[PDB]
Amino acid sequence: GPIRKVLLLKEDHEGLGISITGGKEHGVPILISEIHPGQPADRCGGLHVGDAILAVNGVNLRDTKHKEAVTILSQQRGEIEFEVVYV
Amino acid sequence: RWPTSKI
Repeated sequence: GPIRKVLLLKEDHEGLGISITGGKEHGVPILISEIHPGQPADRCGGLHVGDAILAVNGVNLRDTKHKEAVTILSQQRGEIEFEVVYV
Repeated sequence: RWPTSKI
């Protein structure tokens, strides 16, 4: 599908509200495997299971290993911009 | 086969 830019708002007491799988060491993108109900990704409205996370706040995640992506994603705070695509 | 992390 089309590449999309999606905005997510989150306080500091919460996580993103997603589960991710995949990563460069597995030969696949960072993929959203769960959107947890009522948490920030769900509330944002624009992120869905099956989306590949291409970048977050301008940080490319297309060639990142799983745990690299966890560190990068969990560091983001407040108003967080995602670039995603559903294939 | 792939890992999953809740974040």
